[PDB]
Formats: sequence, C-alpha cells, structure tokens
Amino acid sequence: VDCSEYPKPACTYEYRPLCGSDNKTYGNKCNFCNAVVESNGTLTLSHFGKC
Amino acid sequence: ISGGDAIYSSTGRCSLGFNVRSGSTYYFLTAGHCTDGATTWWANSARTTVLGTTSGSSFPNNDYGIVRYTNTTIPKDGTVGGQDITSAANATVGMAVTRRGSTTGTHSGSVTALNATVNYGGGDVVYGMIRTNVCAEPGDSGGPLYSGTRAIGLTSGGSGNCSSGGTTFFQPVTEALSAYGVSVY
Repeated sequence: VDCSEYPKPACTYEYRPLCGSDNKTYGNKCNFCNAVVESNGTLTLSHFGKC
Repeated sequence: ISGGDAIYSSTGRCSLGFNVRSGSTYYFLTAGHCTDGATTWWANSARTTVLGTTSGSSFPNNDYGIVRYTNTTIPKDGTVGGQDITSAANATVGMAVTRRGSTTGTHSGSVTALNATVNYGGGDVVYGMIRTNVCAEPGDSGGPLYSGTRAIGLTSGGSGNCSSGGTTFFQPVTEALSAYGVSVY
C-alpha cells in the first residue's frame, strides 16, 4: 500500500483492516493513508489485517 | 438479519442497508462499492452462513448494489435493528436522521445538504449525495439511513469519525428502489 494519492477528502467505509506502526487497526486503506498524511509521513504499515 | 447488520463478501465486511422485495423475490440493498466485484455474501466472518449473490451493482457515479437472497431459512426482517421501516422518502435539508452500521452501531444527526458530489479519487466520483453530520467508520458502508419508519439512504463514505465527529454522505434510497423495481416492506 502506497499513499501518494493522499490525502483524500472522503473515504468509502468497507472494512478491510490494516495494522499501523502505532498499533492501531485502520479500517481500510483510505483511512490508513489519510492518517499517514496527517502524521506527516511518520506512521507506517506494520502488516495487513487487524493489529 | 436486518438493516445495519454485518455482511461479508470475499474481500471485506459491509453492512446491510435494507431488506427489499419484488413479487416473491427477496433482496437486500447495500453500497455499490461493496457489491463491486463481490459475488457471494455471507452472514458471518466464518463464511458459513450464506445470504445470497450480487444481482446488481452501480458504483462509481451512484453508490448502490443489490444482492439476491439464496438463503431460505434466514429471517429477513423489514427493519433496521428493531426499528420498523414502512416506507421510503426523499431527504430534505434539516431532516433528522439516524444511521446504523455494523461497526459503530446507531448514531443520529441531520441532513445538511442535498445533491453533493463526493470524490473518492482515481475516477471514483459519486453524484447526487445526501450530506449529513452523522459520523460513520469502516465497516459501516451500505447501512441504512432512516428517519422514523422512513428509509432514506445508504451509507457511502465521508470523513471524520464517531469520537471526534464527522460528515457522512449517503446514496438516496429512492433511487435504488426505482432502478431495481423493488420496494421496502
């Protein structure tokens, strides 16, 4: 997962979880990618699926 | 199973919007971004209880899909959780509405704008959307937006979250009923 097309003003809300480096489960890539942006690229992907 | 309950496809989890029918044929509505590319739908994460298979899907541009029930024993309630739904209506600015979804449950708020255009990127643009101040989060896609016993829309997407507050866009349900020739019950 590449968050270059981010940020995005809105995200759809299907659930396909990703696990961030902050130990938080992100509900989908769009949600994860806006968080990466918001963190100014500090947050990374730990692995796919729930944390 | 009723409006707001989880639904699982091969790829992820969404929420059931509304149970609908045409003649003796039962279907359910959900988001089109959920039905896009999904064939079979199940009631549980184990994929053990089958619900049915996608019969239609419209996304992007619109954001609705319909799945035809192939499970004969599952109860198909014409409600949203316990809430009876008896009819469908058009949203109006200032309308008080409630959403239900499989991740966050039930949250209320009001219609703030009509005919909104939401751009989810990469050519996924949807038009004609109801804007509200109700929050929603991943997993809630496709659940019902209703007002009393009236069906109003299907969760599509938005920003923010339930902790801090958010804006959620919904696809008008009337539009979906008319495209598939089905009705709520």
